[PDB]
Parts: sequence; C-alpha cells; structure tokens
Amino acid sequence: ANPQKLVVALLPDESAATVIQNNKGLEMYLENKLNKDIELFVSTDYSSMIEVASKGRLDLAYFGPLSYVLAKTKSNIEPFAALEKDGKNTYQALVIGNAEAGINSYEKIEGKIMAYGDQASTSSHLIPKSMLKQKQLKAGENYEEVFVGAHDAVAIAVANGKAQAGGLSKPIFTALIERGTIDKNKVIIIAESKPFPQYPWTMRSDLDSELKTQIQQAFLELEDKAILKPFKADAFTLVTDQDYDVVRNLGEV
Repeated sequence: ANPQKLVVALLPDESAATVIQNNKGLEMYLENKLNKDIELFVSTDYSSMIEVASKGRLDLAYFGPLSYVLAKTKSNIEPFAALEKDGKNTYQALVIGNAEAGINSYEKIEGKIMAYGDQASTSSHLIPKSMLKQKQLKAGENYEEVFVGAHDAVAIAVANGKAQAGGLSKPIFTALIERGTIDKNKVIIIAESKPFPQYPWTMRSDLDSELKTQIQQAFLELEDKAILKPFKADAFTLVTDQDYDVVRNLGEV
C-alpha cells in the first residue's frame, strides 16, 4: 500500500526511446511532487503490459483505452486521469493510404494490404477496423491485414508502400509529421474516426488512500508547457472506469 519506489509502465504505442523521452519531463515532476523514486517500464508489446499489470507488479500504468479495458478484466487497477487538449478529453484514429499507389478512398483499399498496429490497440486496430467494416471492407474477405506492432511502424509501412493503407492514432501521426519521421506527401488521409476517450493513466487500487489522492492531485495540478509539449496537451483531467464503456461496446461488437 505504501511503496517506497513507484513502478510506472508506459504503453509501447511507438518505439521505446520515443515513449521514454516523451515522459522524462513528467517523470521528474512526479518525483518532485510525490517525493518518491520512479522507474519507467516500457513493455515489448501491449499484451505483455497487460500481463505485467495482472501480476500486481505495476504501481502506475499509462494504458490505451482498449488495453485498459483488457487489463481491467484481470487486474486490480483504477483509471484516474487523461490528457486534455483545447478543453477536450478525446482523440481520433485515422485511416491513411499510400499516396504513390493513389490510395485515396475506401474503394482503393479493396484487395490491398491494410496495416494495423498491436492487436490490442484502440486507434491502430479496433477503431480503424470498425471504420473499414462500416464501408464493407472485412479482413481476410476483401483485403489483407498485417500487424506491424506500433503506430510509428504503421505510418512507416504505409508511407514506404509495404502496406497500401493503415490505421493509427491521429496525435501520433501528427507528432510523426512534425518530428520529420514521416514525409507528409507520401501518405493521404482517407478518413477520421469519431471521438474516443483519451488514454487512461491508471493506478493500483490497493495503494494507500492518501497516496492515491496525492497521485491524482499531482496530475490534476500539472500546468507547464514544456512537460506536456510531447503530447501537445494543455492539462490532465479526471476520468473514471465508466468513461471507457464506449470502448467496451465497440470491443463487444
């Protein structure tokens, strides 16, 4: 209940060095506020994060929405905060196409290779897959799916031409363009999803009351631009479990 050190896991939605480096600023702030030491953990894939969480081995975990839903079925954890941008607490998936191949509509996806990220990804699997299904594209019926493991790997493949289309997170696509990792004109945005709730920061439920409240507070109070720059976020807001029922519903269907 009162750990001297805090194990903090971060979703491997991109390469580990990108993820680690994005949260370094936030790690330092949380050391100063909680007066505790933090070791970051970035798993090899989303499923191994979910496993590590299900051992009671993590103190905090920054999960994606679907991965949170899956981890919560077998882990004693509690969502408490999520990024806010422009007083909004949500985010979008994109469907993108390879521009050389002229992949600029849903109809051009038919009979081609569609890149997804991790199988437990919300915005690089579940969401883009539902968007494709609403448009009568079904995996292994009228197109071929490949799982390339991460959002940055999706962007890379689609821009390369190894895949003709892909599904990934709109903020990650945006960061990738701004950092120069991907050339913008090699990819065409086909569609954007509806709003889904942002990734939940979660904590272990059997943590001490006063520590749980201190952690939540630390997030809610954070205001400086430099620390949130790698997420293009103005703040954190609070979230609860029920906010993820929209994701469960889509996961059910």
